[PDB]
Amino acid sequence: MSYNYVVTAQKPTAVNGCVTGHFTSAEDLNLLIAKNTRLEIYVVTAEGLRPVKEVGMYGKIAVMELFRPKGESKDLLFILTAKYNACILEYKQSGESIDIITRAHGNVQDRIGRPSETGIIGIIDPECRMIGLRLYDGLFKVIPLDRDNKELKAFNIRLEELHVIDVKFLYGCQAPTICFVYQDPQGRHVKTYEVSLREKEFNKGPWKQENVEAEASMVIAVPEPFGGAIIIGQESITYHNGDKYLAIAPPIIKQSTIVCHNRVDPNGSRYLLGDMEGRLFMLLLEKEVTLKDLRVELLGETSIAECLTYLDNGVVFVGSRLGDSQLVKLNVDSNEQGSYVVAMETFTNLGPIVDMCVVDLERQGQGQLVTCSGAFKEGSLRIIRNGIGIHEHASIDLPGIKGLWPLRSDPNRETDDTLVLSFVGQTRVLMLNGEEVEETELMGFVDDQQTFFCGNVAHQQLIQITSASVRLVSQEPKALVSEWKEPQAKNISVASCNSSQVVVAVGRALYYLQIHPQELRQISHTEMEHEVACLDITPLGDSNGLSPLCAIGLWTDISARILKLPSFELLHKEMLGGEIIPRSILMTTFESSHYLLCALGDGALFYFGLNIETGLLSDRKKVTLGTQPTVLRTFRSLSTTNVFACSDRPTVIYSSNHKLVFSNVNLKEVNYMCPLNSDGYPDSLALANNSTLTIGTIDEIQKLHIRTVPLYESPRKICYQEVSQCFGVLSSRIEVQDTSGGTTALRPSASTQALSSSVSSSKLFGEEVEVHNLLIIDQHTFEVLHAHQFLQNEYALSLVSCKLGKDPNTYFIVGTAMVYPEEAEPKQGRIVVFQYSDGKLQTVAEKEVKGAVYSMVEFNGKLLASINSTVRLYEWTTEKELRTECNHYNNIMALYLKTKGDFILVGDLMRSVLLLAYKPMEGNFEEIARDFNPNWMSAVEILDDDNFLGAENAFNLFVCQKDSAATTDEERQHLQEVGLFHLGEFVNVFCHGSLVMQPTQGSVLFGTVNGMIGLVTSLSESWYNLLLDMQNRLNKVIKSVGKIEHSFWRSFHTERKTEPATGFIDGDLIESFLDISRPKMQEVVANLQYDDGSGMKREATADDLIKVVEELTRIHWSHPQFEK
Amino acid sequence: IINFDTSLPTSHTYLGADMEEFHGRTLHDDDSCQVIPVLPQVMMILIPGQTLPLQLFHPQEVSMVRNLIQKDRTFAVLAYSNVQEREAQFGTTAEIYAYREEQDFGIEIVKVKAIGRQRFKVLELRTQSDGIQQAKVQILPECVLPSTMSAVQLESLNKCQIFPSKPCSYKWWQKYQKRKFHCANLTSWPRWLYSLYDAETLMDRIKKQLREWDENLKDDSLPSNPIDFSYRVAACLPIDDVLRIQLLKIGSAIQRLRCELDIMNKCTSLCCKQCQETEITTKNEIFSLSLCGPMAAYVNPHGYVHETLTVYKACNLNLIGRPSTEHSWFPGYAWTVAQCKICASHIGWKFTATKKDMSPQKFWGLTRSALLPTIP
Ligand SMILES: N#Cc1ccc(NC(=O)Nc2ncccc2OCc2ccccc2)c(O)c1
Ligand SMILES: Nc1cccc2c1CN([C@H]1CCC(=O)NC1=O)C2=O
Ligand SMILES: [Zn+2]
Repeated sequence: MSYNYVVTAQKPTAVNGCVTGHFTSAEDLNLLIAKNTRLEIYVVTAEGLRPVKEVGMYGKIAVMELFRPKGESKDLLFILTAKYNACILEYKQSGESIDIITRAHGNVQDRIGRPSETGIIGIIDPECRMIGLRLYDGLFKVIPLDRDNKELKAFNIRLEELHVIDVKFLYGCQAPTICFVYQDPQGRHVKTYEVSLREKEFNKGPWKQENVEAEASMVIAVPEPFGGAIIIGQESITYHNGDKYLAIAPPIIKQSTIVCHNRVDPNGSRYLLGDMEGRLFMLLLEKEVTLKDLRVELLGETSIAECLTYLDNGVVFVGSRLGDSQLVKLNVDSNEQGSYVVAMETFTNLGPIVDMCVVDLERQGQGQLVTCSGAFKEGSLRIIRNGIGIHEHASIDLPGIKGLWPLRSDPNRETDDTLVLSFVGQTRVLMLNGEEVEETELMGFVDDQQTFFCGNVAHQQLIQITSASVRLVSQEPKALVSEWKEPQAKNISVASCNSSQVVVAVGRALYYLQIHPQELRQISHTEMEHEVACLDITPLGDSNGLSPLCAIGLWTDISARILKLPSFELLHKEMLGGEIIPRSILMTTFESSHYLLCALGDGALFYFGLNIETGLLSDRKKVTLGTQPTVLRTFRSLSTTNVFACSDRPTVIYSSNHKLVFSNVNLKEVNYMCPLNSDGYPDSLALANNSTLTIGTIDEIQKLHIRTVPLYESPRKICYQEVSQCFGVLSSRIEVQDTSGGTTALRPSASTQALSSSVSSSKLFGEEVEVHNLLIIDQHTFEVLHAHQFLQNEYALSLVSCKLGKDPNTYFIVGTAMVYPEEAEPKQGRIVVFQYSDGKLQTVAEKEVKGAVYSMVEFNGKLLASINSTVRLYEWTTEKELRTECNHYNNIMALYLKTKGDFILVGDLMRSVLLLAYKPMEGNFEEIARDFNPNWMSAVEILDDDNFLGAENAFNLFVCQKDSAATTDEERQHLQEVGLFHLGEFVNVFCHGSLVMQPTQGSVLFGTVNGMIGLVTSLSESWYNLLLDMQNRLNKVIKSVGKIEHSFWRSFHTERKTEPATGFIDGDLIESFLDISRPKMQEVVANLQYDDGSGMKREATADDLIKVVEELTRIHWSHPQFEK
Repeated sequence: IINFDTSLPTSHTYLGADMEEFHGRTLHDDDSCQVIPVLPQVMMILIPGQTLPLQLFHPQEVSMVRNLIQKDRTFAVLAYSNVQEREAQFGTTAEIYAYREEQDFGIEIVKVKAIGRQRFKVLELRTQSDGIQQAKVQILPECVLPSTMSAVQLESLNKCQIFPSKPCSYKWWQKYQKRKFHCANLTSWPRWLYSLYDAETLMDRIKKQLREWDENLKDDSLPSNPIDFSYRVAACLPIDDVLRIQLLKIGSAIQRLRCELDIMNKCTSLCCKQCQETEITTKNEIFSLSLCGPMAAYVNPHGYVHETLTVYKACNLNLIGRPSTEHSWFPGYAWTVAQCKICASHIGWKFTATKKDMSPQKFWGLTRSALLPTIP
C-alpha cells in the first residue's frame, strides 16, 4: 500500500569489475570482484580462490582500483560509486577480526556537468601521485593522493576535446601523462597531455596521432621498458610511442568487437583480450630492446566476459554479466597443440533476469522460481529452490523397498556395517565394507517374511520383527535365541520396538513384550476399541531405554491415545481430524522439549506437546507437508535429534529457539529412510524411492539450489502451464546471412535441437537476423519437447498461458509484431493461440492486428491485449476464434499491462500511467485515473486495489496511489506519489509469489539485470513507523564502508533531481540489527516505542526487536556466508 | 521563392522604425512560484521560443510595459481553456527583446517584440486597480531525460557508445540503432521500441516528413537541439487550441516530438472551424515563407494578434475589398480579406505580389483560429 518493505532475496550475481593485487597482505595475491553493491575479496591459492571477506556498500560500484602509495606496506583500494561517493579503503586484520577501514572519503560530483557517453572513467597514475576522474564532458578531475587530502578534495582541468572514448595514464613519463582517444567532426584521434603539478593544468603531451581507426575504443598503457599505448579498434590494433608506430589487422579478430583486456606479465609482453562473443585472445608484443611487431592468438572460448583478470599458474578469472563467471586454465601444450583454454570452475550468474515465474505458489510445499536468464550462448533457464540438500555418495538399483534398518553385526564395532531392507513378503540384508556393499544372509533372520522392524537390542542381541513373529538373535553366536508368536499364531499388524522393550499390535489386540538375556517375555495384553494404525515406544526422557508411554492410532475413529507401560491404561485421548486414518505416530524430544507427532494418509501432520509424567496434548497444530502419507524416522544431527519425514515432499523437522521448523529436502521423492553411520559412510543416511537405494549425507545448512538449463540462445519470456507439466518460453537466436539465399545458425541451440518441431511458414552479406521461437520445455526433465518458429521478421513479444471463455483447454498465446528496418512503428502483428498436446504444438487460432502486441493478460476469462496505443478486449467463442469486444484508445503506447479484478494498469516507457476499469453493463472501458511524469520506466505491478508499484530510471522504485481523500473528479483521477526509493538495481519483471520463500502482507518478487532478486511486501502504518525510527537509529551505529550515509544512498535519484526516500523500509538495513553487539542493540531501541496490539506503546527492549527482526528474516531466502 | 527575402516576415518591419533591443538572461528557478503581469487583450497560446509582436494603445497597458522594460521585461501569456470565462490553468512567460514607444500627435503607442521562454501552471489569477492582471504562477520544468540505455548500458560497451558521424543514410540509421541500443538485450524490450523514444531518430522522422511536404526546406532550418526543435515545430503546427494546450502541457522533448509525429501522420486536411463543410487547403500547399516556419504570430493595426499560415493554394474562399499594402506582414505583397464561401467567416487573406519579378506571385495567409485540422 503506502508502507512497503523491500528486502533482498538473492544478492546480485553479475560481475561488473575484477582487479588483482595485495590488499589483504603484502604477501597475499588477491582477487577483488565487484558485484554492484557488493565487494568480494579472495586470496588466490594454487588450488583456486579462498573467500576471505565480502562487504556491501551504500552505492553502486563504478570504479575499483588498487594502488600503493609510497611508504605504504600493502595496496589500498579506491572506490567511486555511481552517485560520486569516493573513498580510499584499507584492509585490517587483527587475528581473526577483519575490518575495512576508510582512510579518505568525499563526494566528487560537480554541481553542474554533462555526464559523458562512455560513462565514469577512473584512473590512477603509476607513481600514485593522483586519481584522475573523467565524469563530465570537458573536464578532467584530479584528486591529489597527498596524505593530508582525507576529504579527497579535487581540482578540475578543462579538456578541449569534449568526446573522450577512453583514457589512461602512461608509464615511463617524467610527469603524470594521460593518453586518450577522442572523436570530433574531423574523425577519431588519440592525444596525450602532461599534467602540470604546479599549475594544475595540462601541458602539451609527448605525442599524438590523428585519424586512427573510426572504431578505436580502448586504450592500454604499456609499462616499461617499452612504454607507449596500445589502441584497440574493431579491425585493427595499433601501438604508439613518441617516434614509434605499429599496426596489425589480423583476420583472427575480424568477427567480433574486443571489449575487455588484461595485462598478463608486469612488463607488458602479453595481454588477454575478450570479444563480445566469448572469444579469448592473447596479444603478444614482439621485441627485437625494441618493440618490432604485434601478434594475436585465439586461445579458445569463455563465457562472454565483462572483465578478465590473470591470476597465477595459467589461471584466468572471467567475470560475466551475460552468463556464468568462470576460472579458466591456459594449457601448457602450446608448442605441439597450440594455445588452448580449459574451464576449471563455474560461478552462478542469474543476470540478466529478463522474466521469471513462480511454480507451487501454495505454501504447503515451498514454491520454486524459474527465471529467463542470460543472453545469446549464455542464455539459460534457472530453477531456484530453497531446501536442505543431500550429497549422494552411492546409488543401488533395488526396486520395491518397503523398509530400511541400520544394524551393527559386530558388538565390538561402534559403526553400522549392515543395512536391512524389507520387500513385500521378503527381507534382504546388505553388508557394508567401506564403500563396498554386498548382499549377504544374516543367520537367525528370516528372508521369507516382510520385516516391520530390525535393530540392535540390549544384551548384545539383534531383533527382527515380522508379521509372522518377533525373533531375538545372538550377536557372537549369530543364532536365534528366542521367538514370540501370537497365541492363535495370527500375523502382527503393527510393530514397535526399542533396545529394552517391544510392543506389537494384531488387529485391535496389543501385546507388550520386554527383551531379557536370551529371553522374550509377554508382560501385558490389551484390547482396543478400534483397529491399530501405528505404535511408538521411543524412550523419551531419562531411562534404561525404557518408555512408560505407548502411542497408538485408531483406524475406525482416528485418534492418538497414549497408554501407560506396563499399565496399558490410556492416560490421554487426542483430537480426531476427520475420516483420513493415521499412518505414522512418533514421540521425539527436541532440545529439552517433548512432542508427539502424528502423520495421516491425507499427508496432514498433527504435532501435540506431551509431558512424560502427564502425557496430555500441549498444543494442537496441523502442518501439511505433502499429499502422500508421511513416514517419520528419528535421526541425529550434531548432538540434537531431528525427524525426517518421508512423503512426496521429504521434510526435515528442526528445533531452533524452541520452535518447530519444517524445512524442505531438495530430493524428488522418498518413501523410506534411516540413518547410517558406517566406516565408509559416517553420519550419513540411506534413502529409498520406488526403484533405488541411495546413501548420502545432509548439507547441514539450508541453501539456494539452482538448476541451470542451458539454451545456447536468448530466453525472453516464460509461463508455466500446470495441466501440461511444461513451461512455454519465447526465445530468439541470431543467424547470419548465408551465401545460398538463406540464413544459418551460429551453433546448435534449444530452438534447433527440439524433440519435435514446427514452423509458421515454409518460406525460402554477413548481416545478422533474429529468429524467434516458442519453446515447450518439460518441467521435470527440462527437455525441449517442442520448438515452433515464427515468421521471418516476426518478433515475438508477449506470452500467456490460460483458459478462455467456456473452453476447457489451456492454451499458449503469443503476441507478435512484424519488424522491418525501413518501418519505425510496426503496422502488422498477430495473436496466435497454440495448444500443446500429443507432444505437438497446434495452431488453434490466429488473429491479425495492425500493430505490435506489446503485452497480454487473461482478464476474467477474456484476453486483454495492448496493440500500439490501443488496449483491446477479446472474447473466445465456441468456434475457437477471438472476437473483439471493445477497444480503448490511449494517448500512450501500452507497453506495460497489469490487472486486478475489473481494473487495468496501463504503462509506457516514459512513466505515463493510466488506470482503466472495464464496465460490464457497457461492454467498454472507463478511464479512472492517470499520472504523466516523464522518466524511463522498466516494469510495473499492482500491489492492491489502490496502489501500484513501478521501477524507474536511475534504479529507483516508486509507489503511486488512487487517493481516497478526494471528492472532486479531478482529485480522484489523479494518482498520488506515496513511495520513492533508490533500489540500486534495474527491474525487468515484477511477479506475485506469495509464501514462496515462507508483520508483512502480500508478496511481490522482482528480478533484475544484475541477477539480484528482491521482495516487496506491505506494512501497516504502525510497523512502518517503528521500522522507520529503527532505521535512523541503526544508521548512527552501523559502520558504513566509505562513510556513505544510508539516507543519501536510498534517496530517489535522477540526473536532474534527488529526493529523500519515503514509503519504503530497507529490509537489508533492518536485518543488520541482528549482527550488532548487545550494548549497541540497546542504544538502538532506547526511547523506541513498541506498539503491541493493545495500542498502548511501551518501551522497546532489545529482545522485543530481536524477535521482530528474526521473524522478518523468515519472509525471504537466507543469504550464504561468503568466507569459511 | 524568388525576390522574397524569407527573413523579412520575422523582422516585423510593419511595426515601424528600428526598435531598441534588450538582451535578457531572466529565467525563473524550476518549480518556483512567481507573480507575473498579464496583458488583458492578448488571447494567443504562446509556445517557448515563439516571437510575439504586440501593439499597445491603452494607457494602462503602455504604463505596465514601460515599467516592465525596467526590471525582468517578462509578462505572462495565458493559454485560455475558456476564452469567454477567461479560464486558464497553463501559460508561457514572454520576455520583451524589442521595444519602441510612439508619442507622435500626442498619441501614445507601445510596440514590443517578445519571445516565449518558460511554461507555467496558473496557481492564482488576480486583477489589479490599473486593470492589469497579476498571475500567481508555478514554473513547469523542462524534463531532460538521459539515454534509455544509460541505466542498462554495459561498462565494457560504454567505449563503443560514441559512433562516427553520419555522411541520414538508411544504412547509417540501422547501424545507429544496433550500437546505441545493444544493451536492450539486458531488458524486456527490443531496440526498435527504444528508437520510438529516441530524440535524434524522432527529429529525423519529422524532418523527412516535413521535407516531403516542403522540399523547399533544403537547408537545416530546424534547430539541432531536441527541445528547440520540438518547440519550433509545435509553434508552426496548424492545430486546434485544445491540441496546442496539450502540446504545451508536455514537459519532455521526446513526448512532444512523438505527439508532433502522430499529428503530422494523422492530419491531412484543413477546414473552416465555423461551418466545417469547406476544405480551405491541404498539407502539400503549406510552405515556409519565413525562416521561423509556415505559421507565425503577426499583430494587426488594432493590436490583435493572428497566427498566419502561408499556403500556395487555398480553395472555397471569397475575396472582399481591394488589395492593400498597408500594414502588410509580408513586404512586397498586398492583402485582400478572404471569407469562407458557405459561412462568410474570415479565414484569412490572399497575398498578391506588387512586382512581376517576385515569386510566389500569389499566396494565402490563413488564421489558425479560423481553421480546424481534419483527419481523413
Ligand atoms: N523551422 C521550421 C519549420 C517548422 C515546422 C514546419 N512545418 C510544420 O510544422 N508543419 C508542416 N510543414 C509543412 C507542410 C505541412 C505541415 O503540417 C502538417 C499538418 C497539416 C495539418 C494539420 C497538422 C499538421 C516547417 O515546415 C518548418
Ligand atoms: N486595416 C485593418 C483593420 C482591422 C484589422 C486588420 C487590418 C489589417 N489587417 C492585417 C491584414 C493582413 C496583413 O498583412 N496585415 C494586417 O495587419 C488586419 O488584420
Ligand atoms: Zn465556413
